[PDB]
Amino acid sequence: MQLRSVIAADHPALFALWSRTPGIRLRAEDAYPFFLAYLQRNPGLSLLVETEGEVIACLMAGHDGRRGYLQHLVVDPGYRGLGLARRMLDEVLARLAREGIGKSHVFVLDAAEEAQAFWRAQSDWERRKDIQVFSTR
Amino acid sequence: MQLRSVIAADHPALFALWSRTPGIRLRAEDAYPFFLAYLQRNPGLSLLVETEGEVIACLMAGHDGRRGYLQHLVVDPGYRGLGLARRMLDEVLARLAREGIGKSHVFVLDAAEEAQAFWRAQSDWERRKDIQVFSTR
Ligand SMILES: CC(=O)SCCNC(=O)CCNC(=O)[C@H](O)C(C)(C)COP(=O)(O)OP(=O)(O)OC[C@H]1O[C@@H](n2cnc3c(N)ncnc32)[C@H](O)[C@@H]1OP(=O)(O)O
Ligand SMILES: CC(=O)SCCNC(=O)CCNC(=O)[C@H](O)C(C)(C)COP(=O)(O)OP(=O)(O)OC[C@H]1O[C@@H](n2cnc3c(N)ncnc32)[C@H](O)[C@@H]1OP(=O)(O)O
Repeated sequence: MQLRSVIAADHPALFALWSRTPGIRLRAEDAYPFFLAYLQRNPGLSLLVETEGEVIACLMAGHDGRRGYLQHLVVDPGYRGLGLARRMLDEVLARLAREGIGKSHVFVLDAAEEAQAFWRAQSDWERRKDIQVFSTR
Repeated sequence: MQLRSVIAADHPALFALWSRTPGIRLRAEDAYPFFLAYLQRNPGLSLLVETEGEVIACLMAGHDGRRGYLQHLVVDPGYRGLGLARRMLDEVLARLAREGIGKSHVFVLDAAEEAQAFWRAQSDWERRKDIQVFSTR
């Protein structure tokens, strides 16, 4: 079970993982050119776990020079409950802290009941009830 | 009324503007080293307006390779209602779009009644009622 940085050549394996994971919504930004630019901008910040040449978990992460933003946290069903998500999260947050990023955010759809439950259970995170988000249309 | 890119040398003027503007909360990340690293990561994406050698308006912006994030939108009280915030917004969004960033976010405190009113009035933005935000503690 090798934890390592995601690189551009991982795109087919990660896109396949995302595609087969209920609860992960694929969008335009998940396609190769966006992935390539993301990794060039955020090198070493996104992580995956592989075993026997297969990718079994991932966490995409990056920052804007002020805050961290994490996306597409996945552990394959066969490898859940082993602490892999927590392992990736601890490592991403450490790397972000090295780069001067002391606060990070995740966005979770209200309709994603299982994801909400996961994030409410992480004691190092808090659901924000003090802010509104406005986004471009 | 000259609109231009913010550079590192603008820190004293911008910090002074932020400091004298009710509704702008100053934090650690507003100090010079964070500002310097932010501008290196996001060159030309933050803007200011100056007239007669004085900075009268600003908008800080950046991105993580996936989404845009804007903050510290300010127009000096003597120059409000002249479209300066809209001018900066249009230009930042255009520059973000050139960089492949098609969706941007702002976080606005629930208690910030005037800022909420401003953002609700921008027809190119929408208040999100479909997501929860979790942040590191
Ligand atoms: C990425 C976003 O911003 S939202 C999208 C989140 N991802 C998904 O919804 C994809 C589908 N789900 C998954 O891939 C997995 O269920 C994950 C990644 C959420 C969790 O994977 P796991 O292997 O359970 O995580 P891990 O074992 O590291 O969990 C850390 C702790 O969180 C807690 N936890 C995990 N899942 C849940 C849950 N659904 N509800 C409450 N608490 C949970 C557990 O206490 C766990 O400790 P453990 O190791 O003793 O079980
Ligand atoms: C940065 C964030 O994410 S939140 C923090 C926002 N910033 C602040 O609260 C700092 C204090 N406030 C300010 O500096 C200013 O009042 C600003 C920047 C919010 C607005 O400055 P203004 O000079 O009004 O900007 P501008 O004229 O470009 O406003 C655009 C339009 O928004 C609307 N608008 C502006 N302020 C408000 C308001 N308080 N309520 C409702 N609508 C408004 C108007 O329709 C205005 O039309 P106009 O372009 O014809 O003038």
